[PDB]
Amino acid sequence: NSKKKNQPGKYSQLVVETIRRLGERNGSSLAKIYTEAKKVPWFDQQNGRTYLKYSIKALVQNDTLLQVKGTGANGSFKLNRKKL
DNA sequence: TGTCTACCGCGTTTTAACCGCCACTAGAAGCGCTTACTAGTCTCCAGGCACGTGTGAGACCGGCACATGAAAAAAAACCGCGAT
Ligand SMILES: [Ca+2]
Ligand SMILES: [Ca+2]
Ligand SMILES: [Ca+2]
Ligand SMILES: [Ca+2]
Ligand SMILES: [Ca+2]
Ligand SMILES: [Ca+2]
Ligand SMILES: [K+]
Repeated sequence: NSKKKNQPGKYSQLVVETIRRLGERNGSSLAKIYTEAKKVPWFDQQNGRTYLKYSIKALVQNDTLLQVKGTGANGSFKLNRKKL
């Protein structure tokens, strides 16, 4: 209601598309998504880890994605919503 | 066997090692003189040794308490096997 949806960025979409792709039973990690997200040809190496860090911070706040536990450094996130 | 990236090789730009020199002087090192300190010698005697003896520390053993590994079995969870 009164909302006009965003269009999440090219890195913010990778978080969703990699977390759905190799969807762990519990908590897909920033380091794992980083490990294989960087095989993508358009990914820029020096900074892209920072962009997946920016993405998940917002993506968790959006009720788009949800994180289960801490582990190493609050680094385990599952895609919250599958619609009813 | 498979995946990821830390290492290697290389060309380019930067840095400071190197060399040869000169100027300055701290301090290494030699030398003569003097005495404090050590070796050496003698005499003496007590510290530390070989020897002997006892008794309590420790080794040994049996009985028990207790820690913990491994099995069997009960409870979670997870890893697929193939469906609209
Ligand atoms: Ca001197
Ligand atoms: Ca004595
Ligand atoms: Ca003795
Ligand atoms: Ca006695
Ligand atoms: Ca005694
Ligand atoms: Ca006694
Ligand atoms: K002297």
